[PDB]
Amino acid sequence: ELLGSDAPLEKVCSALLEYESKRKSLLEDEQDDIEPVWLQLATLKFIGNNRKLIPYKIAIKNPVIPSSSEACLIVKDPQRVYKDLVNEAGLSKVVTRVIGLSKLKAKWNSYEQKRQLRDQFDIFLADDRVIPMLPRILGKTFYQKSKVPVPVKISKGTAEQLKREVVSAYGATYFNSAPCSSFMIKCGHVSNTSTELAENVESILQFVSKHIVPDGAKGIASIHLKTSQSIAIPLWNNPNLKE
Amino acid sequence: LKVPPAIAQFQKTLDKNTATQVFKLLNKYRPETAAEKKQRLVAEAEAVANGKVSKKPYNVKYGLNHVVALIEAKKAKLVLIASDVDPIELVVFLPALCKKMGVPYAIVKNKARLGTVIHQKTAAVLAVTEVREEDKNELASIVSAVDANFSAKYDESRRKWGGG
Amino acid sequence: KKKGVLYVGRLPHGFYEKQMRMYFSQFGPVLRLRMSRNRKTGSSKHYAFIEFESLDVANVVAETMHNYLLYGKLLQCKVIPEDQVHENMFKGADVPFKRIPHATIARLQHADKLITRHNRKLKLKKRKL
Amino acid sequence: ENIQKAIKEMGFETMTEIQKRSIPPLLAGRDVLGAAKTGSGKTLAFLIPTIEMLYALKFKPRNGTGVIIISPTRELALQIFGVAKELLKYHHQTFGIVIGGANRRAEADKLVKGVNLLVATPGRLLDHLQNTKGFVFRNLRSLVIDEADRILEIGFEDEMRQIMKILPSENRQTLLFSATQTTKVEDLARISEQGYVVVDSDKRFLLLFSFLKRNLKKKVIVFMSSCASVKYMAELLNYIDLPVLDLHGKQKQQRRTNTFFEFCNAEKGILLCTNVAARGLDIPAVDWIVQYDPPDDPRDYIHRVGGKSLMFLAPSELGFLRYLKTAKVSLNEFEFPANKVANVQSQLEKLVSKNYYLQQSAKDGYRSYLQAYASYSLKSIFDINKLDLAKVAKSFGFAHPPNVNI
Amino acid sequence: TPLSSAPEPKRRFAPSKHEQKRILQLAYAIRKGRILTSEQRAER
Amino acid sequence: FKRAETFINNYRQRERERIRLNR
RNA sequence: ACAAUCUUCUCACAUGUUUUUUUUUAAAUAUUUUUGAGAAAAUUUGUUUUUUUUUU
Repeated sequence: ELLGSDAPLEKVCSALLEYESKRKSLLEDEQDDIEPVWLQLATLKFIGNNRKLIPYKIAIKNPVIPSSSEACLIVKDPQRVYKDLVNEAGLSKVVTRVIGLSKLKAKWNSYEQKRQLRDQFDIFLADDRVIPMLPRILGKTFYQKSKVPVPVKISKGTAEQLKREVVSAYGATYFNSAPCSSFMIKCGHVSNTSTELAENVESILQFVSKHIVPDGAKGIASIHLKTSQSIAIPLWNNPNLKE
Repeated sequence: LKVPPAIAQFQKTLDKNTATQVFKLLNKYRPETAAEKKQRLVAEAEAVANGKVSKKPYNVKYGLNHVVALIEAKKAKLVLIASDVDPIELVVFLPALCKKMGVPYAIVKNKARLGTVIHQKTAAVLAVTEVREEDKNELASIVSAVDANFSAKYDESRRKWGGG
Repeated sequence: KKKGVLYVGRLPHGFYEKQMRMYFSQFGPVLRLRMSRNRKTGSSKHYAFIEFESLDVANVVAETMHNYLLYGKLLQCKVIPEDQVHENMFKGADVPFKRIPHATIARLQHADKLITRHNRKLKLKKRKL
Repeated sequence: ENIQKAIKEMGFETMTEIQKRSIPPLLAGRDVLGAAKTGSGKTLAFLIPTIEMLYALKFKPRNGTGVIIISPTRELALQIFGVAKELLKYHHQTFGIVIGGANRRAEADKLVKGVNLLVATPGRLLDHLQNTKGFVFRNLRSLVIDEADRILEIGFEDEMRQIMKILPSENRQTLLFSATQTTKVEDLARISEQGYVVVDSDKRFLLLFSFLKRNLKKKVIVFMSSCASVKYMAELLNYIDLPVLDLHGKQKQQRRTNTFFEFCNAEKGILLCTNVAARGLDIPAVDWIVQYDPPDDPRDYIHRVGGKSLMFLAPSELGFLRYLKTAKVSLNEFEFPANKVANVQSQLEKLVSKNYYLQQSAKDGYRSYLQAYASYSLKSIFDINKLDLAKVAKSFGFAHPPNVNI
Repeated sequence: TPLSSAPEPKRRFAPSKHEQKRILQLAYAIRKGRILTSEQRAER
Repeated sequence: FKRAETFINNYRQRERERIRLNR
């Protein structure tokens, strides 16, 4: 109702889920990975002037990143204090390793070493204080190969604050802002329920029209949802796009 | 006379560029001076006297018996041999022992530079066994350069009778 | 006489056309140098091709700059076979580099025919559906 | 009685059927030819009667060796030595073990000191009884042979008759245990569903570590050829935040039984144990059984196996697949991608090198694994020469293979 | 493989002992007023 | 004659100065 | 001079909130969708800071 005075959700999400399930067609390694739901939004104008190396945290009722995924936290020096805080807060099961900014820049400088570090963790969380420096010392090995640090806020230095920031980061999706009139975001997975996927899509659309799209719903031209290889049915189209 | 291949190999030394890079890494791992060691020890003594956990030191390895021992134990990553040891028999076996153990090695020019690194007047041989995690790439690059400029180069004159 | 094409490999970041030409001219005149660069972005493909005035000088630079440890990279200097030397070997060589600001060009670029195309695309989408 | 207290300390109150029909006759100095299955409780059957014998005669180190026990393989001998330590915890009679592949120069000094209860193997025992000067054995009054059918299966034909010609026969009590009665056993007595993974050697531990991480929420048991390998593997895994129980314990039988009982009661968890230790124990309903190392006795292994079974096989040991075809056993091949395999080899090597006890355990486990590998019955299938020692040390956390005397 | 099969001593995994002997000797001299402390040297 | 190390160091310095000026 | 300046941000606003942190080898090599309309969101994949005709 916010985009074009209509809410063509739920039914579109249910139809897409049914189509994905219908289109289904020894090994020793197995994982709970599922095909994500890709929501692509089209604007009539360039949303981004230039590429931004800072992920945008879009809150979603249904978490996208699994809570069992390994997370690596980058904190300001010294790293002993942050590591002790994580151990005290009980987040060691999620934040497997804490690496300082100086240690990350020095101890891992080779491209092969940077690639090995990136492939050893499923989620990379960076403190907001050292987020700008993460653009360097990481390079195209991480910031282009599906590893954009999440700007966690742990500047307070409290165990409860760190746990809250970790919970918020794990329970929210990350969207990269880049120069284009088009964006694509991860709204959910195949295992996610139709109602949960619709709620996540609505939250993503509301966030896009609020803090992403300068013109809000007026600047949004078309919105569609699809899978990794499935087609995108028209979820919402602007009735006054010509005007 | 005709120089045997074991002695003739000491006439071909590491070139200017690679030797310069070698001593640049080495100078980051110089042993603690007698003065610096004394200050660190009295600092711990004052802590002990008033009221009272460290890390393993990192430095270059020197001494002929020590370095030959490290090579035999395969603990050495790079062995640099002085090219002008006055009785040459002290190091004439070193390139072959470094070949048997598969230790990267080079013959650097003169022993005064090697001794200066270790705060002595003279060092016949230096060895690098451990580096900090930030110097792993620098040591690996030098090992490749030493191989390409000293081992990949030559390797045919060191089997030939030089001199004459 | 024979115009020796000495290639340089494992070029450290920064050892670009100006720096190479200046350094390699010291050994011998560098007629033409075209450091390889990406078509889109012009990022140095990290290898270049120096056409030394004489094959002798190119050979001399080969032996003195091969396996050369420059900033952690063993410069691979091998004189490019003059028989393998091509004509597009130095096409557009030594040019001030022109990676168009495509990102801005497409961005500044941003009617009825477009609306008709959108309607046709919508009809095609409906046909696909 | 000190023997009774040690038995209580070991954690044993009731006796087995083999012990019931052998302990009484043994206490009367009667030679017995026994036929008991593997893991039937024989360990207390032949050890405690000769310990009482040693106490009764008041043997001293100066008298030399009075009891000799012959074991087929090193791992079985080491377990028997471990049991004898538990039984002799309150006695002043010396004991020791000599085995092939061990420090012979050290064992000669041990034998000269005077070891009463000796646990050995035919190969090493014959060597020491011939060439070791100062080894006193003229007072031998009890000889025991275990797994005679297995012993003759190893290839100790020419040694068993050779060793008996040296050892004294008069007044000596004799014991012979053999599960299967072939024609050779009486000849010596008269004179006296599968799953396999083709994994490279250097990637063996990394695949196991990745697999155990994937199956953390299940019940997994792993069989490994040596107890020293078990101790190092458990200690290493506990050091990388992977809590895994082990049946090695502190070589205390009570702790091993307690650990096994806790593992069976627990719905989830991973336990490491050897094939020999697991031999004779009721395997619970475990989701995964893993054969990290090739079994010492494939004939026993195929009968023992008959939720999911996995076997780590090196590419050079693919001939064992042909053996499984000749045994008429169904099997399947499991494939793994190198991208899911954890690349913590560099971290593993750093951790081992930094810590003393971790490095000491790794060297012992590497040495024991190689010695167990070199003594396998299937020489054509598991050839130590075909094995690459550089890769084996890589799986143990070494940059270079440690120097072990084969 | 390494040439020597000798076991690794514990001295290579622990803080140096002869340095500790010197530290205790230096601490004794400070207690006995034989060696001027770093603060005393700095203030003088 | 001067070594190629000075050439690359000068370029990186110029790029470093260009970057700071853009700051 | 083989060293030089790639960000251990913030910004306001009212602790919250908000606004920021231009920065990312070389290639090879990838997603069907959005769409963007080469360009553009865009799985990406592998990978020596690797690297020879092929200048952006």
